Amino acid sequence: SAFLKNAWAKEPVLVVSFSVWGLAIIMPMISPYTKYASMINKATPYNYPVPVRDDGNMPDVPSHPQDPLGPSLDWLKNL
Amino acid sequence: MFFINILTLLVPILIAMAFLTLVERKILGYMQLRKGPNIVGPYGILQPFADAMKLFMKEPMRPLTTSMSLFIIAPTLSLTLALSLWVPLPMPHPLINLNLGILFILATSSLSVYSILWSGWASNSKYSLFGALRAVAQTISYEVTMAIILLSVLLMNGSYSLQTLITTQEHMWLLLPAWPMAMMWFISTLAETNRAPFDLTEGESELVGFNVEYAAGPFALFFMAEYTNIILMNALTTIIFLGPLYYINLPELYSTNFMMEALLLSSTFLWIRASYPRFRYDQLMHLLWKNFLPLTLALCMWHISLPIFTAGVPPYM
Amino acid sequence: IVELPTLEELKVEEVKVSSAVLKAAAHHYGAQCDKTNKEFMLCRWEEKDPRRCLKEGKLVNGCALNFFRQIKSHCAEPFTEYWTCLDYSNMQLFRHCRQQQAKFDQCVLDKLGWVRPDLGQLSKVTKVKTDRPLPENPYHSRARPEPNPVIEGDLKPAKHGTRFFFWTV
Amino acid sequence: MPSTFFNLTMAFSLSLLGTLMFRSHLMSTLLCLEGMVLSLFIMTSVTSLNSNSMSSMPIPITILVFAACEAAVGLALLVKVSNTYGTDYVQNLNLLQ
Amino acid sequence: RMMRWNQERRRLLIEDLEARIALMPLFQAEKDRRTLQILRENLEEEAIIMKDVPNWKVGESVFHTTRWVPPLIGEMYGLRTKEEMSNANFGFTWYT
Amino acid sequence: MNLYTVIFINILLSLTLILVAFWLPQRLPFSMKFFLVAITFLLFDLEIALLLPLPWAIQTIKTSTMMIMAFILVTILSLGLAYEWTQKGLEW
Amino acid sequence: MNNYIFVLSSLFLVGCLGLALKPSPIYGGLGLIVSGFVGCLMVLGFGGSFLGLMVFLIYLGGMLVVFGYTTAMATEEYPETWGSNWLILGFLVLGVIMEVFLICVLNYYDEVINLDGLGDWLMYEVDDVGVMLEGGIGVAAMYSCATWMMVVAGWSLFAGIFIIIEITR
Amino acid sequence: MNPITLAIIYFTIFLGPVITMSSTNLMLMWVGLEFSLLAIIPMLINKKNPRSTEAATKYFVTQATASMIILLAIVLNYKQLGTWMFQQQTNGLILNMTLMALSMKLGLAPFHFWLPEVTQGIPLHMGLILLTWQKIAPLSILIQIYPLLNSTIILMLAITSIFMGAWGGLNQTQMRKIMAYSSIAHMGWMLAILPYNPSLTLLNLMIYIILTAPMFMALMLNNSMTINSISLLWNKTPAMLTMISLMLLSLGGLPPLTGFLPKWIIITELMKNNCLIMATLMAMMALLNLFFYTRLIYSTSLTMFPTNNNSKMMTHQTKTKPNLMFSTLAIMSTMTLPLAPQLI
Amino acid sequence: PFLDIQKKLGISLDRHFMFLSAEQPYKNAARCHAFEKEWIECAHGIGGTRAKKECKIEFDDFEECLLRYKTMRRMHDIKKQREKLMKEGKYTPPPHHSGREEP
Repeated sequence: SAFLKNAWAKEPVLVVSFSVWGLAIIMPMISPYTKYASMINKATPYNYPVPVRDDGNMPDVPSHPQDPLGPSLDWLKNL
Repeated sequence: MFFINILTLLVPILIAMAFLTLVERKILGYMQLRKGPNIVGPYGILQPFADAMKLFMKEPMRPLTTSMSLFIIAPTLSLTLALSLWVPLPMPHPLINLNLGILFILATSSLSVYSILWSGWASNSKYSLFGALRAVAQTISYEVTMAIILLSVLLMNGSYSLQTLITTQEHMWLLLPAWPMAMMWFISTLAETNRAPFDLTEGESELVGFNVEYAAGPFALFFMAEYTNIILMNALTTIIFLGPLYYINLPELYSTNFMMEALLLSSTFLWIRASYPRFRYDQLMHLLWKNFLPLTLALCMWHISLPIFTAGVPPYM
Repeated sequence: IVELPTLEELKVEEVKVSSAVLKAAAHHYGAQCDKTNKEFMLCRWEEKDPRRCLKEGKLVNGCALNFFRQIKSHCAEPFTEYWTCLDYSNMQLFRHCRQQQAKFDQCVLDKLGWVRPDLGQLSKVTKVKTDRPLPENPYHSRARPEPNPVIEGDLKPAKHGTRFFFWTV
Repeated sequence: MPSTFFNLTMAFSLSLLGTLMFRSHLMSTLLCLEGMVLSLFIMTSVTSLNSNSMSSMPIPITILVFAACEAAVGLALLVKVSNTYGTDYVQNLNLLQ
Repeated sequence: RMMRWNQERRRLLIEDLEARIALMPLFQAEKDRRTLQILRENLEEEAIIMKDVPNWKVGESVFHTTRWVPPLIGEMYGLRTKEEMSNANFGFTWYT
Repeated sequence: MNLYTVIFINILLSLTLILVAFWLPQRLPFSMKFFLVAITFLLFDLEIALLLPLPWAIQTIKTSTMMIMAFILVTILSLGLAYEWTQKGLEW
Repeated sequence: MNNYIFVLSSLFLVGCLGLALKPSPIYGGLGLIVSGFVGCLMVLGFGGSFLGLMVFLIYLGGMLVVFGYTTAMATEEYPETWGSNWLILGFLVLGVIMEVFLICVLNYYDEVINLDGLGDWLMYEVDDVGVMLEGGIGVAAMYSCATWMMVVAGWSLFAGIFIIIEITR
Repeated sequence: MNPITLAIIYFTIFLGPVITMSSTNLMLMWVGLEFSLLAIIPMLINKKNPRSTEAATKYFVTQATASMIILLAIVLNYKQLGTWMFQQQTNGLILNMTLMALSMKLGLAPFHFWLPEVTQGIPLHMGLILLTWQKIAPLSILIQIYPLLNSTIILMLAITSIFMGAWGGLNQTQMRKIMAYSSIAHMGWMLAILPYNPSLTLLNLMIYIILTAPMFMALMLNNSMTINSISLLWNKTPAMLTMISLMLLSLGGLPPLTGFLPKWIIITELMKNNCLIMATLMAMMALLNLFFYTRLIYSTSLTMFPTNNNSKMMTHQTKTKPNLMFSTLAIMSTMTLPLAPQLI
Repeated sequence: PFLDIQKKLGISLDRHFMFLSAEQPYKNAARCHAFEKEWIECAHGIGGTRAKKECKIEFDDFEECLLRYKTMRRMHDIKKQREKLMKEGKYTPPPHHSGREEP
């Protein structure tokens, strides 16, 4: 601890340097948003979404984009 | 029309180069209780043109022991790269917008280290070689942190294109965030232009190395190069970290503020020069490898983490 | 030969309007005309051969054309203002123009009733059923060669043992 | 690429002929050695790019990263030699006969 | 502020990618239609020049598969306007 | 092409100057430290490369692996630096 | 223009011819830099920006700067041998011309050169309507999809430091 | 060596061959080869004697150009088949390059000049690694691609190596170089049967490793790089005289000892495949190898060379013992022949 | 390969990206993906010795999607005649070369 103190006052870059190294190694682990990154980027639609044939055996897939079925990004909205 | 634009970017910049020299010789003056050059022309405005003509007229000297190409390639390369790096800069519209723009600026800067290496080998005198070796080292070292500092920026910009930052900085300068790196970009910009606090490349008291055997026209070309760079790097600070206000309806208030911020930060390295003694060769590298590189590498990781857990991953494009 | 379709076979009307115009109305075209669009697309993907799905494609242009004719009939002025402002921008970014966008979008919710699709709800995969038989053997795959036969049975101690030079083993 | 991949390939062979016939300075070999890595890097990048094979772009760079260190080792040997013999000249390297 | 600004930007990134997603089907119908035309048009000229050729069918897939094959940009414009060819090859890189 | 046009004007402007400039007028300095730096420099320069794609990799769906990878790279090189400091290296 | 890539490729070959004739170490270095730029432009011609520009960053200013650096302290002065630099220059020029006719000869053998087919092959296929198909998206698989490619390289650099310091010591 | 560095290097020298063997993507096989090149160079110059720097600078240039040629083969394949790996279709020249290149890293035949010289300037210890844990890597790459390589070239490199190795060895008196030459020879047999029965290459290697590793730890027990030096073995440590005798005759093909099996089954496999031309000439000059092995036998065991009085002093002091590995690898090597059937 | 520590451990650090038909980023399909599949689902269960004769149709095609040399040839051949014919004044590029432009 004592050295820590002097280190804070002598060679006070490394201290800050390491501190950041860690804080970046922690915040991701503990945060209410970390999960969003993999989603927000997942959602971003870059490649055309090819439509599947309607065997008529699928109640999950929305038959029309504006239908009340399917995925939503309201999480992205009001984020 | 494209040429017209080519002319509009190069000619004005070159003229600005010239007057920076004058401005450097008056702002340093008033800081040191002296008027500076005002007698030639009105208020010294004709002063930059005057020595340009004296420099080109004086006999270019080719040392008995000197390569004749690694000697003439070196100033041509220095002016060519520096004026070239103004090609892809957002003001706000770039002349040649390149999707990987910042990598162009980083790569083109890196090539200038050769000119120093080639000129030092070409001179074939001891002062030149010793100066070049230390110089190349300074420049190269200040490239490793220089590059990492940009990579931290990009990751918060989303792309390598300098044009994107005008849209990233529509609400706040990237100084507020990332100020810790601005400082470290500013100091690295001072090293890479071999300006004062870091002018050991060509220390005068130490080795009166880069232009030892360079006089007249060759002296001028690097010379011109350095000063244009002095501006360019300051201008990159004024786009990457200090984002001038952009209004799509009127594009010139972007350039008007770009004008104001670039001049002030260009004024700052002039002010730094007069204010500080020059660092020692090892004291200079001690800073980058010990003081800055650990700060930069760690803050580099913080800039890969800030995006993810703050769900702020920047939009590509 | 190549059985490339003839020109008369592929001469159909198209929108032929500036990219910006399509872009300005894109959000509503993705809305009013995906039933047929998708179909053409589903035809396109499953039957890799475009030549096979050309017809669906003529339907595509057509559906859109009237989409435009209806716009032409109502809220046309709005749309005209929205596209002109959208076109001026170099990347034709949508946010520079929101005041013009609100008018046309509002109007089409008064005159055409059509609705601007909320953030998303266009990216989501769609189900469209098509008569065209799920092309079997797409890729026109040839027959897969037969797998080498399988030695069968259970191991039994080797016969007469390692048969190496003079090793009774 | 049909004939643009023959120039690069012959570049590699011209660089091959170089590394194999030494002359005086060792640096010229090392330097030559690097000429190949550039030719390999260019050819790998070229075909990956016209095969649209993005899954393979990692390689063009892995090639450079390994080649750089490879060269680092090579130069340290070179510095070691002109510390023991005052020159990089290869003739000096004839003690193991 | 950076967190909020990029989140706004990301939503915008989604709003316009989907805009093309909607516009793509039309482009696909257009591209193919035009692509075939280029192939066919080249067929006309092909026949015109390959007729005299001794026992050389006008056109034949170097590949025996009957699957539909996209033509190389080189095939589409090689015998077309050289300028057209150039535009396709290095046009985007030089942009505009 | 547009770039080619600009660049050749750029070389022309410089060659013009030097030409007028020459026409109008009418042995063993070695320190391993220096070599060592150059080396370190590339080891760092290569790393810069493995770190450059990070802007595109941010948008990668994984994210967790991205950061896990990137953090490992930065940490292992920094340790390289650490040992450079610990050893006489970086002490000129 | 259609030969833009052939030419660049040609100059590259010459550049390498230079390195091969082994001119003075530092001039040879200049040669590798010239070839380097030519090469970068080649990769930047087939559509790859990241791969190319990286060549510049890591290899043009990054790696050879070192070469020139070390070729500054340890490769002596190439003294008393400089004269050949002129002879080498000549053979280079002569060789270049030789090749000039040489490829003309190879062109004769139609049985590749596609003299007429020049500019028809620099690129072969493109996702005309694609968005995320830029060289680099791939280079990033190194962090996620392919990480082995990174864990191996990373080890190299790490071990590299320990190795170089040990050799240098 | 800061023990940390020792670990990093040794790990690399060991991760180097292991990545090569485990991976299938040739690229990853190339970097495995690259890591071995980088890791070995530091150890080679540990004494940092003037001879050493020469050794490493040769080893490195020979290794580096070969590494670049192997990469070119992978780069070319990538354009003749999108795959990153050799296939039935591979152009013949593509494979031949890989043979030459890999035969340079392994140092076979007309590329056998670097090995004897690097084996001469490196310590006895690093000599072993340079001879046996650095041959595993390239051979793995060849053994994997055996179905595709040329029977003609391999045979020529095989026969050449046998001859060069034998002839070279006859004149040499430095032990390090006698071993370097033997390795060239044995390496030759190994590459002879690769096209026909790779599984035997892996036997003719292990046996070579189980023979050479004891032989070198013997040379260094007394750290004798001269035959004259090994000849005074009788005074320095008498017991190893018996096994040094059998291991060296085992390295050559004499029938009661384990060393016959590799030559015997390689000859049986080549005759099964009809090379009764090639196999015969190889076996014959193989007999030349035993002549120089027995000449050493003479000096070290069958005849007692005169020693120095100062040797009595070294006897007094307790002799640091030879590791256990010597024994377990001396016996398993000198006499396992009665158990050949299960080995093959 | 020589030591399959990968299959055993179940890890796939080196196999996912060996062919052009492997998963490309953002599912941007490679070129010749129409064939390599057809040429490796064919040679699966059939060893090489017999992936080299009977599965020759799929490689002869995949050797042409990628190299795309027969095309180059045919095309080059076409041009030559066009050159000679153009010499006699026989061939006159149609304005189709410069016609309207389809959207």
